[PDB]
Amino acid sequence: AFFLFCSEYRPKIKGEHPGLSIGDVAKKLGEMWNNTAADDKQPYEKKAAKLKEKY
DNA sequence: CGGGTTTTTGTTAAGGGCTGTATCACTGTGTAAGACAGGCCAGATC
Repeated sequence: AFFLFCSEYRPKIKGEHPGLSIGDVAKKLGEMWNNTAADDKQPYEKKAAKLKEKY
């Protein structure tokens, strides 16, 4: 569920910060998705499951 | 025959670095195509 949350927060991260490296940005997004509650990634996980079922 | 427990792969998030082909202006160069100068007539004329 954290993968779709990271994918959805990547544009927010690029808007809040200019971005220096994709690796550090991805690490920070993963750390944030792990520190936040699991309910925050529920619609993201639902959209990921929908995209997996459609493809 | 069938779940439990355990042992291995995929997934997309991304701007990068790295490596493998595909292409692009360049000409040159081999090749059938189809035209053309004769060759060989059979018919018209004095």
